[PDB]
Amino acid sequence: KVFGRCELAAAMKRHGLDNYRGYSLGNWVCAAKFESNFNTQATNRNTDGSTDYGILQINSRWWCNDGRTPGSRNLCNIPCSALLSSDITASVNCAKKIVSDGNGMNAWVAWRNRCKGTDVQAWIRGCRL
Ligand code: NA
Repeated sequence: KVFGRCELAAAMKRHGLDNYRGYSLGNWVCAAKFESNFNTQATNRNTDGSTDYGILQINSRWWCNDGRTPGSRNLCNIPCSALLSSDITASVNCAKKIVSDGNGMNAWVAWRNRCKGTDVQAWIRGCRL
């Protein structure tokens, strides 16, 4: 599913992500636009052989099992394919674990390079929240 901007904000808000670990909703919507374009089905391969899955491009070296990333962990205890659902629950739940891990949202490269330090409240402007 390809979300609209406000539709995804609302979804993220309902799943408790606004101000999770001190990260406002705009930061999460901005991260999702630059990671996936707001596509749940987005997959990207990494040079190391791991793969990033879903709206928030979560990586199978640490976080999910895809059966084809040797030696990897599965901290979120989910198949990577479940990160591709139209229902974002599993992605949000796993992203709460990731941002908790010590580096905050800097775990998402496109957040650090394209969202950090910018006016991220623009990403939720206009929305009925
Ligand atoms: Na894995």
